[PDB]
Amino acid sequence: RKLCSLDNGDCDQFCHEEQNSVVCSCARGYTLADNGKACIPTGPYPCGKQTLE
Amino acid sequence: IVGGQECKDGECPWQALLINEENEGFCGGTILSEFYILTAAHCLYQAKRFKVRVGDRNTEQEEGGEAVHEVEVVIKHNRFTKETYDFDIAVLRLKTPITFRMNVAPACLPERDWAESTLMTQKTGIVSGFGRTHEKGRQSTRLKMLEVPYVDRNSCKLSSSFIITQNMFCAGYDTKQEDACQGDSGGPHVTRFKDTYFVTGIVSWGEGCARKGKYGIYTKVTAFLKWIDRSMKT
Ligand SMILES: CN1CCN(C(=O)[C@H](CNC(=O)c2ccc(Cl)s2)NS(=O)(=O)c2cc(F)cc(N3CCCCC3=O)c2Cl)CC1
Ligand SMILES: [Ca+2]
Repeated sequence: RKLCSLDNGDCDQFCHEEQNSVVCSCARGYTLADNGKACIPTGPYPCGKQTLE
Repeated sequence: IVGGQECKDGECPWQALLINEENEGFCGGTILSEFYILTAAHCLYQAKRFKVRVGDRNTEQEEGGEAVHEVEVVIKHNRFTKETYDFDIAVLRLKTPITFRMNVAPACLPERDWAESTLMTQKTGIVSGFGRTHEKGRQSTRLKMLEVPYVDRNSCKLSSSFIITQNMFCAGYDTKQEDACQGDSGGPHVTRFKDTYFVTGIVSWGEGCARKGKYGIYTKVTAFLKWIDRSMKT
């Protein structure tokens, strides 16, 4: 598999093939890291993560 | 939930519960944000007046994570028909915001193209609720979850005694007596990716519960992502 098909393009969350090159985006309550691949929580208890805290 | 496991502290924090005029829960839900809750459209004709309770795991004992919210604006899909249960989706805008905490958290709304290729191609999903533990049984006093596999659409159509529309998908087992049931209706079907859970389905209907050669039918939330996005403004 190729790009977003191969290991989600190395994105934490959403992957879209924007000119072959992989461009990642995050869900609401997250922000894209400087690497452009990771999703960083804005505050406590962001969407999707189990609140074992 | 027929069979399955129970939600431990923080495992199913997106679970909402619609309670009627007599304190009793009748339907399930999904927390999308602090103002919005996702539910099935058919839950609106269950009772004339209802509210939403968050952070509940035991209907009998007051937990401490429990909080009740009043529904302000009810949004139903203007093409929902109760004869086919097509477009079985509804949005609830609450009067007051939700405080996120232990047992109380939203579930991420996915992007349409990604979810179809990434989340829908996963092996299993998770359904949760306070529904019936047996087809003929009664509502569960405890919050329960179940790992439900995605069922091939071709086999999904052949098993059903009713129409399976583009806005629906099958999930569950062929014979193994484990399924969602009445009460779980409108509840969350989430899919895990990199230890993050995304909304994929709404508990809609099934020919009884846990019957051999029958599956759980879920509202394909991905076909309504633009519709929900429009709702989350006013
Ligand atoms: C009002 N409420 C009644 C209970 N209900 C049902 O689907 C019941 C019991 N099973 C379930 O609720 C579920 C089973 C699996 C999942 Cl996932 S939900 N299955 S049922 O055969 O008793 C049933 C009840 C009902 F009110 C409506 C239906 N359906 C199914 C779709 C076609 C039209 C219709 O009326 C069906 Cl099949 C959801 C709707
Ligand atoms: Ca409780």
